[PDB]
Amino acid sequence: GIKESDTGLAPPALWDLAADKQTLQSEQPLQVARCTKIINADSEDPKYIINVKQFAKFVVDLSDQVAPTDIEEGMRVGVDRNKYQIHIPLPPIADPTVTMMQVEEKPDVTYSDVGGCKEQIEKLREVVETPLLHPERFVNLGIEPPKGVLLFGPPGTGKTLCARAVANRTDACFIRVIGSELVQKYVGEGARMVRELFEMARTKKACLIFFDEIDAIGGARFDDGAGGDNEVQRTMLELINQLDGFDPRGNIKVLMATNRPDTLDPALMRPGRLDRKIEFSLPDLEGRTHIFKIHARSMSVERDIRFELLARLCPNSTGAEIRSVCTEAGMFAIRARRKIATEKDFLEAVNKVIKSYAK
Amino acid sequence: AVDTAEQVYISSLALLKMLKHGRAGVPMEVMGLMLGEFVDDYTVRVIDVFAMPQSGTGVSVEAVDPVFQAKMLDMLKQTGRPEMVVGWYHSHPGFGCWLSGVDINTQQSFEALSERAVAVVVDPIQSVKGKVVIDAFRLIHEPRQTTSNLGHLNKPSIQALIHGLNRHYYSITINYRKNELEQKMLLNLHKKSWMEGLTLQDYSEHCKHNESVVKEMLELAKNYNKAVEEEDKMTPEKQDPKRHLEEHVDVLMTSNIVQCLAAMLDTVVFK
Amino acid sequence: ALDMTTLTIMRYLPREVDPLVYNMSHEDPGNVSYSEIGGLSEQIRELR
Amino acid sequence: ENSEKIKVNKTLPYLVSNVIELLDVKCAVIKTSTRQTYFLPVIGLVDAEKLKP
Ligand SMILES: Nc1ncnc2c1ncn2[C@@H]1O[C@H](COP(=O)(O)OP(=O)(O)O)[C@@H](O)[C@H]1O
Ligand SMILES: [Zn+2]
Repeated sequence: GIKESDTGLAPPALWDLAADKQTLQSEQPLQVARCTKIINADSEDPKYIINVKQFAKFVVDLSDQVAPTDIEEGMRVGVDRNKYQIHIPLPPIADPTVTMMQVEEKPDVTYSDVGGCKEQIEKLREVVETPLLHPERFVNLGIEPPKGVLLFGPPGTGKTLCARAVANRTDACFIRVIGSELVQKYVGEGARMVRELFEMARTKKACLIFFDEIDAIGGARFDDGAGGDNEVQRTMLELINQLDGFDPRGNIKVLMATNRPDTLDPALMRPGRLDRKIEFSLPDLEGRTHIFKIHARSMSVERDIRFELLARLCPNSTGAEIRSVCTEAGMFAIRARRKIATEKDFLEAVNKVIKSYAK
Repeated sequence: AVDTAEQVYISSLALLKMLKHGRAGVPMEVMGLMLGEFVDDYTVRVIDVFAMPQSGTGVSVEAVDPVFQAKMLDMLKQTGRPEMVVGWYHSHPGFGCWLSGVDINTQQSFEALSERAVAVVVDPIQSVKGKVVIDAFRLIHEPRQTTSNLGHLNKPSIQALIHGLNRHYYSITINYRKNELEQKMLLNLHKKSWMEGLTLQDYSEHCKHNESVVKEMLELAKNYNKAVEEEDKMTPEKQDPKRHLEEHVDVLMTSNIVQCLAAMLDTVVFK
Repeated sequence: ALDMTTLTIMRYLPREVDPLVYNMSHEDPGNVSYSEIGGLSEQIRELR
Repeated sequence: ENSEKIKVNKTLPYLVSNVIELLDVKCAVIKTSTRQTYFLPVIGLVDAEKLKP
């Protein structure tokens, strides 16, 4: 017999009738082009520019079923085959890479997920959470509510997660960005990506945006490099100088972070960019205890642990390593094939760092 | 009888407006109307054709300006043309005689107009150099055929069959109403005049023409000494010496004899 | 330039194209004169 | 009627193109957005002074 070549098709009871034939013989398919430049001589015979990629660009108009109330610059429009009059504005695209910076909803983080640094996230909330949820004290006492703050602490430890807890309780859409997502082999557009990001966030019903390694982004000009991987110098000020602060900012909340603050541009440091600065350190003894208290939820263990002694067996250390050690006690269970973790697993998992990372 | 393979007659006088209008509107599907008569069920004849100016809608029913045509028919019937409009035509430059989605709807009105109006398609840019591309169509199995007439014609061409009888429309065989009066009148356009036939061309140019072949005959003479030297009875390949000798001989002799004959006749006439 | 229909040569044209070269040939320096030069004498004269 | 023919034969959607220089033997050169090239013996519905090649 003959072999099928991955042709699809549903069974007969699921298609056709006269509906499909009438639809195909009646409705004109629409080609897709980009829009531009509403000619707008007097705003009742506006006309537009369109671009059919690799084919042409045209001056066109609308079919009266649609109105200029729905057409803007670019706007992704769709027209018919022969007279190319605007029939539909097509929905936005997921290409602009904003999607890969999105969290898009209340993060799975709360104000107790922070490992001891609750002091810092609370002083954070005074400048982002308080001046959106508690505006009864800012403008009456004189100044419009602030919206943006920076963080800097231990090596890549917990910093970003604070933003997630805030965006959770703020009930805010969340975006998180790194310098890499403002960079491509194609140049110039890297600056335009921040412009796109702020615009697409303001198309959301107000949004919270966060940046990491802001040292690599908020770092000032380096002229004496004489070239090299120079794209930074083209893009970074379009953050720093097009960024807004407490006063010039629309309905948007912004948060910064980096492990290295000494190199940051004072322009980021000054207002119009930053409304507060916060410092962190290696988790203190209370902090280290509280991190293990948090992670006792993160596994199934013999929950009689002396976390109070585990946090002290850790000398000056981070809290990301605490998560790694908890998963390492998980490793202890796995290598022993044990259905549950135990205090000995926690102890020698701590020593996995404390001894072998510090022997 | 419900109409069959049938036949359509077009006057030569109608035909030339079909092409002149088409070659005028080389960028556009220019259109117009035909006057004629559904003389009988077996055939329809068209006499006289008037094109009509541009409409921004292109080929369509609204391309017909009712004011213009009504007075155009009014002017025509006054000057002796009482025929009704039996069909409409439009140009299709760059593609053959077939009906598009607008055309079928346009024609569908015309059948809805009286009984059996017929469309005509002209492609004036490939209708060139003696080639003509014209056909007639009508919408609705075509009723019972009673003669091999449509069996004689080539079956609907693929470029038209892709939009052919699946759209329940069919061709009607073209034919021409030329008469002995029109035939010799059109022939008289290119019929030679007496001084034209007695022109002696140019003796110096004749030598140029003579050399243009004699030099070639030197090569084919060498090439004739190649065909005769490969007499081993090998596979067929007419080429090189064999044929090209004979056509060049034909033109060369008729050139010299006629030039000398006309000069000889010129020598006798004028003294 | 050729016919759209038959492509037979309708006309010959002045050779070559380009708006950029036009922009390089249609900018005006304004009104200047050799007397309106700061007495570079020799220099100016050499360029003449 | 001249104006109303011209109006009804603007056709509403139309191509875009880049202007190229003019000539007197008044008549201009054009490059399409389809990267085709054409010569207009008559420029059309715009006077010469609207133009920049
Ligand atoms: N004590 C802690 N509590 C919660 N999360 C932590 C802690 N320490 C480290 N992290 C981890 O840090 C990660 C992101 O924060 P971080 O890397 O510090 O941001 P930044 O890149 O700005 O330093 C999260 O995946 C989180 O799991
Ligand atoms: Zn048509």
